[PDB]
Amino acid sequence: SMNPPPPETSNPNKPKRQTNQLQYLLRVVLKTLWKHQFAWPFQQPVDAVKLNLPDYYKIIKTPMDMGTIKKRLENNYYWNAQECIQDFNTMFTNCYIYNKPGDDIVLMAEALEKLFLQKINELPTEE
Ligand SMILES: C[C@H]1C(=O)N(C)C=Cc2cc(OCCCCCOc3ccc4c(c3)C=CN(C)C(=O)[C@@H]4C)ccc21
Repeated sequence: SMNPPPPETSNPNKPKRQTNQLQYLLRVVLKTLWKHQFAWPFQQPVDAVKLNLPDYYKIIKTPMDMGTIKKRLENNYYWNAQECIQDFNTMFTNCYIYNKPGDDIVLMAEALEKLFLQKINELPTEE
C-alpha cells in the first residue's frame, strides 16, 4: 500500500569518473527526453499512493524513472553508460508490464522510447 524508498541516487563508497558517453547521456539524451510533451509521468518515481495504484509495487519490483536517472547522472553514480541505458529500458519495460497495449501511458512511453533509441544510435565512441 505504501511507496518504497526511492532508488539509490548517491553512494560515497562508489568510484567516480567522467566519460564522453556519460556526458552525452545527460547533456543530450536526458535533455531531449525531459522536455518532450509525453515526459511528465516519467520525470519522478511512480507514486502508487497519490496515483491510487495499490498493486503497482506488487507487479513492479525494479521501479525506475527519469528523475532518478538524472540524479544518478548528476551524482556520478554511473560508471558505465550501459548502466544508464539499462535504467531507461527498465523504466519503459515497467510501463509496458503494469499497463496494457494501446493505453495512453503506453503510447507516451513508446514515443519517449523511440526518441531514446535514436539518441543511443548516435552515442559517441568511448575515449
Ligand atoms: C502506472 C503509471 C506509470 O507506468 N507511470 C510511468 C506513471 C504514471 C501513470 C500515469 C497514468 O495515467 C496518466 C494519464 C494518461 C496519460 C495522459 O493521457 C491523456 C489522454 C487524453 C488527454 C490528455 C492526456 C490531456 C488532457 N485532457 C484533459 C484530455 O481529456 C485529453 C483528451 C497511468 C499509469 C501510470
